[PDB]
Amino acid sequence: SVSKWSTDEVSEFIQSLPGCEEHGKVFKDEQIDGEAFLLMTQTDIVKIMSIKLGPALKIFNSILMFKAAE
Repeated sequence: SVSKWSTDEVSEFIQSLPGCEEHGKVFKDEQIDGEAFLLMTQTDIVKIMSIKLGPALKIFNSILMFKAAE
């Protein structure tokens, strides 16, 4: 599941979200593997990763759904 995703697997997933293709690199650069991905907050995405609210909302909502699947 998401918790075992590699750093490449998270970056690929983020690029698969609509309007989020540009953000694969920053996630890979910050070494966001699946375990770290599920710990992220919205503020982490918006402020620390410098991602706009639109794509941040799609990313964060995905985190929330994947955590809810555990």
